[PDB]
Amino acid sequence: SPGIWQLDCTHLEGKVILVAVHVASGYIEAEVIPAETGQETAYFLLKLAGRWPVKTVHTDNGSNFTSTTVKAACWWAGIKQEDGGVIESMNKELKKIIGQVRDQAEHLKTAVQMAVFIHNHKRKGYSAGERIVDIIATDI
Amino acid sequence: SPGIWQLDCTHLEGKVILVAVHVASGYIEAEVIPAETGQETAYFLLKLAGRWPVKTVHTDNGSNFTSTTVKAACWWAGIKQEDGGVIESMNKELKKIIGQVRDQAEHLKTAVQMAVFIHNHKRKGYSAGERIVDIIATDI
Ligand SMILES: Cc1cccc(Cl)c1CN1CCc2cc(-c3cnc(C)c([C@H](OC(C)(C)C)C(=O)O)c3N3CCC(C)(C)CC3)ccc2C1
Ligand SMILES: Cc1cccc(Cl)c1CN1CCc2cc(-c3cnc(C)c([C@H](OC(C)(C)C)C(=O)O)c3N3CCC(C)(C)CC3)ccc2C1
Repeated sequence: SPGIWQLDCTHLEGKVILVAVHVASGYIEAEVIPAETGQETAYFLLKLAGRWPVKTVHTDNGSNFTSTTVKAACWWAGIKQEDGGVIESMNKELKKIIGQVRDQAEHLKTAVQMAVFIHNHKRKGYSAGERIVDIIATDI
Repeated sequence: SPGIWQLDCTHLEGKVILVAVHVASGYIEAEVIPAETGQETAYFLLKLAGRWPVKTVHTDNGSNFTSTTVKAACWWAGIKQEDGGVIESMNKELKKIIGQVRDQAEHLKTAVQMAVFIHNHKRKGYSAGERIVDIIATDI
């Protein structure tokens, strides 16, 4: 459980928001990209795996599953690539927060990182950031 | 100790590598940018604070300390901004790893994220990624 992540892709303002969700905690990382490609997904995953112990990634669709560039990044980073309700509720919630901060941010990416911050800090009493750290520390 | 980070800036291939070091563990996050500006530093810090519990940032120079954009990001993210050997050895080590992977990466940013990964996973027996998680979990 501690090493399992789910990728998730959603659209906003003509751009794409790529999200990784740590399944057991609900903790997220996200980035704005112009469109989802294999190279963007591969790079996102390389970043994620250098920061957290990513063992398994449930890819968000069959194109990223099939992408040899994504496969190369999973190979490089030691990630097991696998296939994929709660995430749909996650996308609506992320878009909700983005709308609440949109007035504070000129750039979409700034608003998206504000929403990542608010999501990971929200208490509902532990936060997702506390849960992911607690879950991984007990694995150690 | 668990919430203290040090910013660090170094040059390579005509670009800038901006590094945040979790002081107590040696864990790092890094990004390639064209040049260090207040807006790039502010954005980097917003990202960092949504992912880890950043309480205090020792800024890397007086321009980022003074930057009202950096101050605004620290205010937004609840970071105490403060002022600033080991980091110089960190920069040399990061450049060392980047050179070892440079042949595997077309883009500098890819090589930089490979070096972030290798740095955080290296055992020297715990890794920096294990230490930062252990340090923060005990604070909880
Ligand atoms: C709030 C504060 C605290 C302490 C001192 C001072 Cl004196 C201030 C007032 N500041 C004085 C500079 C300043 C710059 C900004 C600012 C300017 N341009 C842009 C592009 C952004 C931002 O993109 C970035 C993230 C910089 C790429 C965006 O996408 O909107 C900015 N940030 C808004 C979001 C933020 C995370 C809060 C950081 C600041 C906003 C507000 C303020 C107001
Ligand atoms: C290694 C492997 C495992 C499983 C299946 C397959 Cl069949 C393969 C072979 N792959 C078959 C596709 C492919 C694409 C690449 C690839 C292509 N273009 C670029 C720009 C990059 C990379 O930028 C990115 C990170 C994609 C923006 C860069 O900066 O160099 C690439 N990555 C090199 C680094 C990586 C983290 C390893 C991920 C792949 C490299 C190697 C391979 C070799």
